[PDB]
Amino acid sequence: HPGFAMTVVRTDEVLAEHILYCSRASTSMFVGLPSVVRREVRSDAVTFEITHEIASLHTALGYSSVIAPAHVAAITTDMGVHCQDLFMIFPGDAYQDRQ
Amino acid sequence: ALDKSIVVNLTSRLFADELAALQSKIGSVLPLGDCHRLQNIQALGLGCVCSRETSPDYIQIMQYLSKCTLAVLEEVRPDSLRLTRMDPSDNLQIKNVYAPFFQWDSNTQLAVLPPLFSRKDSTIVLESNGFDIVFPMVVPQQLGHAILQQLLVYHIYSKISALDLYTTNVSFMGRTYRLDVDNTDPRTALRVLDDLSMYLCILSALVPRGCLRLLTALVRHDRHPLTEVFEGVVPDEVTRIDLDQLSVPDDITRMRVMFSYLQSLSSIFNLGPRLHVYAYSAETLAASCWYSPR
Amino acid sequence: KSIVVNLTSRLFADELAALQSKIGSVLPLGDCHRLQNIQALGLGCVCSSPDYIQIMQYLSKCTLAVLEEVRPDSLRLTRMDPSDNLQIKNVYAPFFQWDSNTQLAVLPPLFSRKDSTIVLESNGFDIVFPMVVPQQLGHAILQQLLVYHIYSKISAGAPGDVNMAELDLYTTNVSFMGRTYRLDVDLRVLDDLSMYLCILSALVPRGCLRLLTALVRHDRHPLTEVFEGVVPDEVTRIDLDQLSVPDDITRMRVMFSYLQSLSSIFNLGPRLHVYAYSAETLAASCWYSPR
Amino acid sequence: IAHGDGRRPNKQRQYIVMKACNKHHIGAEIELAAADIELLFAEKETPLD
Amino acid sequence: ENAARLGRQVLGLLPPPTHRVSLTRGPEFARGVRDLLSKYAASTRPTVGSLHEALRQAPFRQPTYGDFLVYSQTFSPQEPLGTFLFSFKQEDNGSSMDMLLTPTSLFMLSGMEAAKAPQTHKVAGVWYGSGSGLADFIPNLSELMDTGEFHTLLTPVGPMVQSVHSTFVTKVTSAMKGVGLARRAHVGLTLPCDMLVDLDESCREPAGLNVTIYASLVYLRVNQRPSMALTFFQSGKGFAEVVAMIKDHFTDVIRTKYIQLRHELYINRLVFGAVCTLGTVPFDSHPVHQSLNSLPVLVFANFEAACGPWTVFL
Repeated sequence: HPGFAMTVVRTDEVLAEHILYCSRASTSMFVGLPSVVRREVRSDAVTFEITHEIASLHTALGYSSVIAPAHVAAITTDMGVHCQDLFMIFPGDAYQDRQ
Repeated sequence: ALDKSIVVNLTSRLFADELAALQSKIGSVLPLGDCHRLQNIQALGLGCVCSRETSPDYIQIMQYLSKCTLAVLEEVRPDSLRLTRMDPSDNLQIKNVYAPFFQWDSNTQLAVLPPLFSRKDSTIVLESNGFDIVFPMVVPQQLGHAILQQLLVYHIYSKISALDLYTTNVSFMGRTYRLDVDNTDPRTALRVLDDLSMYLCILSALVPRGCLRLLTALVRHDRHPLTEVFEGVVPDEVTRIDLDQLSVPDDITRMRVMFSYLQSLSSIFNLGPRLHVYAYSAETLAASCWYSPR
Repeated sequence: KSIVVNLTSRLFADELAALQSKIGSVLPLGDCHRLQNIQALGLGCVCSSPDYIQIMQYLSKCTLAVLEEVRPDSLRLTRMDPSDNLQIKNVYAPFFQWDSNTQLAVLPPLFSRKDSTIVLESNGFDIVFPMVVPQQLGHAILQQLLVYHIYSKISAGAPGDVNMAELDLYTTNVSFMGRTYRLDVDLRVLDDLSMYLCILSALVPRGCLRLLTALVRHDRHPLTEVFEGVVPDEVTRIDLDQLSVPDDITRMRVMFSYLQSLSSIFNLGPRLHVYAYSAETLAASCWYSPR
Repeated sequence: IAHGDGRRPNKQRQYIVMKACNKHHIGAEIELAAADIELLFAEKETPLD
Repeated sequence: ENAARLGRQVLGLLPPPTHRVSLTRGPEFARGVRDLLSKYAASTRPTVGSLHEALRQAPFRQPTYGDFLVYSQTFSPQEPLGTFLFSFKQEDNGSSMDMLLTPTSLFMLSGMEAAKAPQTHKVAGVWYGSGSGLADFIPNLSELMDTGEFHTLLTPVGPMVQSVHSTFVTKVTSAMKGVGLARRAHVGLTLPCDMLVDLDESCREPAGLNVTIYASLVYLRVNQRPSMALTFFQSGKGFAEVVAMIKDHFTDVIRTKYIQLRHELYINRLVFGAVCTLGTVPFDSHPVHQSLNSLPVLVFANFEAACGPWTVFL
């Protein structure tokens, strides 16, 4: 046992389902007349392109929706035992010895 | 909008075996001859320059490939092949199909290469028509230059000798791949090497004296991550140029003239055209690149 | 072609007039859509210990844009298309006095920070401007500061070899278009080209005798007979027998890789062609051709 | 709250706040064959099978 | 009455309106989609009115003209329209002037031999009575050819569109991008047959979409003095071939150049040539031979101009 103790910091990813509450009539929506642009004109068939472009507006003075954690899904990170080896990051900082 | 479509009429109904091999190659870039709508099958693939009876010349195939117009396959019928073509600046959809698999992402480059790793994997035959469609392969530039690196090594040393782990294998990150250079014509691959020999005994004629000394203060004194090819033994020729003193107004010219012959080596390390990818979907392997020739 | 950069906290009065000057300027931008944050524009992902080639290769893989209006609550951009006519103001620090009918380039910043970046404290992210210099000056500004970075490493270990009175006479004075420019130098940007141009500096004399003696045959190209009489006498005495053959391969698979990645970073094309310029309004109309 | 009896309010404040609309892009693609477009619109207006 | 005639001309050149199909109402969606499909079906039939509607969709990009201002003794009044233009910008003049060098005026600065150029040597002398009015305005016609820095000063511009010549100041308008419209016809770039060297001629290569024109500026010695020689090339073989094909054209020059460099070596002497990329002619649009006064001049059509940086070759 060397005399000094030490601490260990591990990270961990978690897939988590969520619950999103929204309140009544919080955002007003708008609708533009969508435009049909034609493109890629083949003798066999035609392709159309429709853009619906829409502006949304937030209303009164506070946040109007609150997200939540919920039932947990599978854990991505191993929660295993592995340490970041400083030999691998910084080879430039090295001993004056060669062998 | 403008039309861009190249239908290829099959003069005989192709088989059910070789119809599945073409439909596996959907969304694959292949270079054809002329820029008009109805096209013959003998001007469809790359098989006009990559034969079976003659030795394929991988420089000459790749040299041929930056001349052509390039097209993207979209539908394989038993009677026809419909292909959209590639305007020199147009956002077009493309698919990752090719069998030595390599992961793509957004903001990458791509480059169209001859079938270097396996000729037999790319060539599928139409014995119901008498022609073989030879697909190229599209490869990112950090690997795409790396095959032209390893192929120019091969035509130097195999001419010295006339061994199969250093002169042929291409080292990608974590992988090594074997090149198919068994029966090749080298007559244009030595023409590129005869063009390197002019630039390489010019770059050696004006080496700056200060950069030679920065090696000798680093190859034996300290650790740098990529100097480890050089061991503590310095080359014997570096010290036999070290013998004269340093001089700044005789090294500004030895850097400016050395600057211009490094711009000239992009005529000798060229890939084909480029495919500026701006989006990618790994669930579909369907990118969407942005074409630019030269 | 409009990109809005939202700001969730309003600007200071000192940070407002710092950007009122740089009202026309070319800025890199990591994606080409509009709903992006303050952390997206500029070279802040790579410049804020910077390295040269990672920024030079980033500019060709990027979508540049032009400021048009600086308002308090937000900012406004303009996406710059391939071959698109514009109007760009010369505002870049330090000042280089562009000429009309030139070929402007875009370089990574390599001078001091107070000319390069604007320090923002309203949101805590400092934006980084690139170096927009004419092409013939921007390559003469770097074939000397890469020479100066070599001799500041020779004189750091062997200080008797480099005269400081003659090093700061030629390397920090650039003359272009009849005008001498003195450049400001205190270089951790160019600490990779100095380690690539020197790791390539020794393999070229070994490489040309290896490659002249391999290409000897009846079908030699005729010009290489003439380009043999340029290489010096000491290079023609290299013993290639002191190395092995499986070691001699790795002095080509590494050798040519510093002749491609070192060549394809100077032939990069985020350049733009100014066709009209006025020296007192500092405005310039141009068109931008990528690669 | 109204005045009086030891109750001192922070008398009626009025904001005037200017907020911004936020645009959104929605794309879609319709493919249509050229056969059905042409047979459903012919210059001879006789009926169809 | 005359103001109403212009109302019919502006409202006949407007772009077509984008179809606005409302996706929120029931019957308004049915009557808007029906006018997409009653209108594509009348843009597909081979009648003349369907072809009359098909050209209003105009996705045309435009040429960007540059207005130059040249002294009248460095630029002839007898210049063919479509001549290529360079810009020499060595220093900052006291006045806002510019030096534009046509390839028949850059023949007098270079002094390349008339055995190479038999026809553009008689022309370049009859327009320029001494050749001194050009050479007086460049004080370094020996130090820019020794060190190899003349190609760093030229910027390619484009073909000529308008030449308002006067006694002392000539106004020259070029076309730096696109096809240049005269000032109305489309001006194609005109090169002499003396300078243009084809590469596509041979004794089956792909018929690509496009063919490019390059400009090579090559350093050499004549009369044991520094000179140069500018030639033009035309091929669509991609950049790796043509640089290897230009080295085959100048095989006889390099072998007669380093006879003298085998004596002595300066590092100012090694740089040899530079290849630009001028523009792109479309495929198989053959140039039409013309004559001036008898000067064989190839005039192209639909030549849109580009601009490539001078890349060294040797």
